[PDB]
Amino acid sequence: ATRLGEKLRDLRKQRGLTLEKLADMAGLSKSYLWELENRESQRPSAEKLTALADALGVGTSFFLED
Repeated sequence: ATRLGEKLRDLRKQRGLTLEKLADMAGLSKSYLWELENRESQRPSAEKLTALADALGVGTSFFLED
């Protein structure tokens, strides 16, 4: 797995959101969000990082720091 993906999946599951729901919320495909959770990936774009962080109640810095 990966650090950004660990963080993203952990917070999503703690917020009670399915993969499909969080992807829909952030305007992402389900496969793209799965890739962020489970594969080495380019950092999400600033708008998508903002959407993901806001959906999960954390700062974008959560994903940008180690």
